[PDB]
Amino acid sequence: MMYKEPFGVKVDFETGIIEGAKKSVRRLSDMEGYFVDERAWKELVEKEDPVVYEVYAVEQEEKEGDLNFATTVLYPGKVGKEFFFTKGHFHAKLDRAEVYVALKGKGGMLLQTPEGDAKWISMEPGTVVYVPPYWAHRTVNIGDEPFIFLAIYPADAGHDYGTIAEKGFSKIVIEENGEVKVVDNPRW
Amino acid sequence: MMYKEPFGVKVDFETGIIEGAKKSVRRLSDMEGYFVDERAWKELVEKEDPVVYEVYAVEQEEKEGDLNFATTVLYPGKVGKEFFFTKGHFHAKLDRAEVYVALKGKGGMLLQTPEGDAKWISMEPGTVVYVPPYWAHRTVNIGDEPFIFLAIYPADAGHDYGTIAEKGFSKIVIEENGEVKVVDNPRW
Ligand SMILES: O=C(NO)[C@@H](O)[C@H](O)[C@H](O)COP(=O)(O)O
Ligand SMILES: O=C(NO)[C@@H](O)[C@H](O)[C@H](O)COP(=O)(O)O
Ligand SMILES: [Zn+2]
Ligand SMILES: [Zn+2]
Repeated sequence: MMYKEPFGVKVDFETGIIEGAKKSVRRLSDMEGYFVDERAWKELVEKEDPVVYEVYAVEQEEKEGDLNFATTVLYPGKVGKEFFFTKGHFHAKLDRAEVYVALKGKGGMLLQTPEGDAKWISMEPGTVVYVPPYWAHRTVNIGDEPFIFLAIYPADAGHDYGTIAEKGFSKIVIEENGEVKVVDNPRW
Repeated sequence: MMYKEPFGVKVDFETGIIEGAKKSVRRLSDMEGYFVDERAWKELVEKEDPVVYEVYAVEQEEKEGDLNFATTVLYPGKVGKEFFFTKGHFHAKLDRAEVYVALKGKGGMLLQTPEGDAKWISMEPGTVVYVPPYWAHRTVNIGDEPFIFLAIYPADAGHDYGTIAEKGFSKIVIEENGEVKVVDNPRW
């Protein structure tokens, strides 16, 4: 039988750039219906339309046992009080776990179950996050520099964005009274 | 609707230590039949018996789609001309892939197919190695300081050490004339 070729790729923990990877870019305009403050979103899109995050994904065929890996560069910023975040998703195969290795910056992960059980995990360089089966996950940049991390996930996990896209997470991550706060989403 | 708890753990990139992890120690005396120079192995065991490597593992139950992670501290040394290495294994579920992230030191990975064809991947801090389905894998420390890396692998992958314990890899990594060389294993 044919065996796939092993490879190494150098990843600058300062940039998150992977050569040979599929690069995807999310601007604020790619994120309509995601942030609580809709008027703040609209204004920011018209003034700047900032890049919220970039992903460098090295992806295999959707086979059991195989592994994908991707870095994310999550840029600093706010939409009103709400910190820049990733869209967030469940996996297409719900019971697929994931491992995150925080590389640069200050951020965290919001995770929630299909029942809306909600978890916040602080992330700083060296933080490894176990994302268990069934937990949807969004990363958040709570600092003023790029938040960079590596994600390793089953090649057959898939990305399920729909239910998060309409309903969001049960918690939001805001700056209020000079504090980073994880509070109940009002639109939830 | 029981779900497992998400968590974050600090991995120290300088030392490899994961506080709370399952720590494993492998001494040279636990590696009979692994190095070409058996007399050199015997002597180094009788006089010192160094730790060759340590593993800090965060493991889940053996379920499909779940993920384990572990750091290895592979200490610097030689047995005769042959650099210290990990025992090396195939996965019990052969088609399970793996992703390594090099954190500190100077090393590399020896990989081989069930047919004994071998590959070498140099690893320096920042190197991410994709270990494809079906490839056995051994890491080697080619420098004078600890070689430290993080591995992420399917939780149902398992470890099979059998044929490697008997026959090793078809290639060896040695120092010869002040130079690191990947050469054919004379035993093969
Ligand atoms: O969790 C991952 N992979 O499965 C990550 O690689 C995410 O896919 C990545 O950070 C981008 O975020 P969204 O996919 O939520 O837009
Ligand atoms: O590949 C891994 N996990 O599957 C690694 O975590 C290895 O198990 C670890 O580096 C120790 O090497 P041996 O298992 O060959 O002694
Ligand atoms: Zn995911
Ligand atoms: Zn392995």
